[PDB]
Parts: sequence; structure tokens; C-alpha cells
Amino acid sequence: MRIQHNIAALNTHRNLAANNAAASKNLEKLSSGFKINRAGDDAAGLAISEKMRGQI
Amino acid sequence: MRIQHNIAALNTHRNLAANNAAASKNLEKLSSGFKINRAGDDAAGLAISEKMRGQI
Amino acid sequence: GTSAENLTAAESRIRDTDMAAEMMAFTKNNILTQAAQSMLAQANQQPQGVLQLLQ
Amino acid sequence: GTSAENLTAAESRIRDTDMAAEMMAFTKNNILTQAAQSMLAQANQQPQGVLQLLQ
Amino acid sequence: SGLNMASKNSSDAISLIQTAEGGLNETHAILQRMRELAVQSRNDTNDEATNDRSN
Repeated sequence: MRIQHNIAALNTHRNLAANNAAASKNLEKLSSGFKINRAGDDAAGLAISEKMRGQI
Repeated sequence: MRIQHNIAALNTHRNLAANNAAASKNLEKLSSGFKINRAGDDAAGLAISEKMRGQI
Repeated sequence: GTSAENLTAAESRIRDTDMAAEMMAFTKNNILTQAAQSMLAQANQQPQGVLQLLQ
Repeated sequence: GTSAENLTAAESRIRDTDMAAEMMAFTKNNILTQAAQSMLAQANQQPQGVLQLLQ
Repeated sequence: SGLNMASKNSSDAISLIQTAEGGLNETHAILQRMRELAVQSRNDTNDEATNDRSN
């Protein structure tokens, strides 16, 4: 309730970690120049891109 | 997680090195005036070019 | 993460103590202790009827 | 290069520490240390019943 | 404690999966290169005699 646990700081830490992760993802997308670097980014579209690259 | 390692900068460094290498290859191709300066560029086509030069 | 934070809040509210309430209670109990000390010091002096006997 | 970056991320998450959480814990422990110091300073003064004896 | 350790374990699993995906990206790349090589080999300009396709 008072000392042993400070829940506001925990919530703030969570949100801070999430924001840092999102900024890191954006940095990856900007440095790479591609919007899809992993399949977790977009599954339907990775396959399409690979087939289109083969066709090109 | 926070300080000792900065993974975004590592990824950015990788991509930067790759882009520099590609630009250097393009500079080589532009200064030389030939598209195939090594056999790694194109194996089937180096031989054809050499035979055609001999025939010419 | 959400569940851990919520259960941490619950466990804190269950087991951890509020400093202000315990401070209040401790000050109250100290004041009562002092009052009882003075009262006992008086009660020990109350039975003095030696002036009945001697003079 | 890809494998080295991924394993570096993994090793960082395993062994390296988050500064914010340890800062939180350190501040908490300092506050608790101060509280215990004050409580001990009080507890040392609590046993004073010399006014029973003298007057 | 279990929830925090499970968060840690989930992050470890994410690291493993990222390793495997990074492994398969180069598979994609060299497969594209192999397809390009086959489409070039497929034409009849190339001679088996003077070792055009064996390269």
C-alpha cells in the first residue's frame, strides 16, 4: 500500500518499455528501407513479394 | 536490455555497411565501363565474352 | 505484465502496511505508556499513613 | 551477422539489467533503511522508566 | 514470480524464433539466385561443349 510496492512506477516502466520497442522497430524499418523484414510483420505479402521478385 | 548492448545501432551498422558495399560495386562498374569485372559477377557470360573476343 | 501488476497491487494492499496509521497508533500508545507511568508513580506514593503512628 | 545480432540481443536480455527497475528498488530500499533507522532511534529511547525510582 | 518468469521465457522463445527466421531469409535469397541461374542456363545460347552451363 505505501512503501514496499509502488504500482504507478511499474505501469510507467511497462509503457516506457513498449515505447522503446516501437521506436526500435521504426528504426529497423528506416535503416533497412523495407517495411517487411520478418514474417511477423506481415505473412501475406512476404510470399507475394518473394514470388514477384522471382518473376522480375 | 538497456545499456550494455544497443541492438538497433547494430542493425543500422549492418545495413549501412551493405549499402556502402553496393555503392562501391556500382562505382567499379561505372569507372571500368564493363558489367563483368570478376567471375563472381557472372560466370556464364565471362566465358562467352572471352570466346567472342577471340573470334572478333 | 498486466496481470502481474494487478496481482502485485492486490498483494501490496493485503500484506503491506500504511505508514501513517501505524505512526498514529505508535504515538498514541507511547502517550498512553507515559500516562500510565505517571499514574503508577502517583499510586506508589498514595499509601503513606505513617503520620497516624508517629508525630 | 544476422545470427550474431540475434544472439547478442538474447544475451543482453538474459544477463544485462534494466536501469529503471534497479533504480526503483534502490530508492525503495533506501527509504526503508531510513525508516528503520528512525524506528531504532525511537526504540532505544522507549525504555526510560527511571522516574519510577527517583523523583 | 511465475508470471515474471513466464514473461522472461516468452522473450527467450521470441529470440529463438528470430534466429530461425534470420536463418531462412538467406535461404530465400540464394533460392532467388538459383532460380535466376536456372532461367539463364535454360536458353540454347549456352553450349555444353565449351563449358557454359557447367560454370
